[PDB]
Amino acid sequence: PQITLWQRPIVTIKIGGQLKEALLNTGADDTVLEEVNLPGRWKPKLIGGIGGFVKVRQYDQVPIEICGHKVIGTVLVGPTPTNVIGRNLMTQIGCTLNF
Amino acid sequence: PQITLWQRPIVTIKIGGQLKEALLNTGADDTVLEEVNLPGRWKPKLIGGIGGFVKVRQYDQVPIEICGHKVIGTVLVGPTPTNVIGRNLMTQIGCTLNF
Amino acid sequence: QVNFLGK
Repeated sequence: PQITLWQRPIVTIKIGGQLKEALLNTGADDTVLEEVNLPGRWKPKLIGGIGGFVKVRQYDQVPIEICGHKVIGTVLVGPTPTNVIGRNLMTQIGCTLNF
Repeated sequence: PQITLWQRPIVTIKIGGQLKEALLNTGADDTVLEEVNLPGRWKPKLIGGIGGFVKVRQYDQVPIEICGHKVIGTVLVGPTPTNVIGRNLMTQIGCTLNF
Repeated sequence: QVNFLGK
């Protein structure tokens, strides 16, 4: 786990053989990570839309471990001010908002 | 409630005598709402930081009801692509991430 | 912070 929100909900992830940190972001539809070298197929994707668009590489069905939970989901790889775990992967780990 | 994340976590809020909808956004430090007239004191605040800054009005200790929970917190008022409930108010309502 | 994605 239960994570309070007094601080930014940053968690450890394992992806592409690397240990990283990322923000659990319920405001983000998608997961965007930088500085990861993923194997297998990708396609370009345009995201954002403020000031222009940002182009990222979309990798589907990527195995990823998020705070101990091994799941699978789409990961967008490209520049991002902060590594972000979006709703697409929070659903996979069974993460809910509770109050 | 327990809110799953397959869809955007949009909730009803009551603010400044108006009913509105806003996104529960654990990636946002602050709460930003558009098209609300709040009474009482404010100061300008610069937020964002990509492409420049956005100036908003900071109102402190604003009463707000979020999905039935009457709380108090800082509300930033300014045009925002989407109304956002940030961590500052999610803490007030006792909202946690759980998995 | 103001973190997002839509997209």
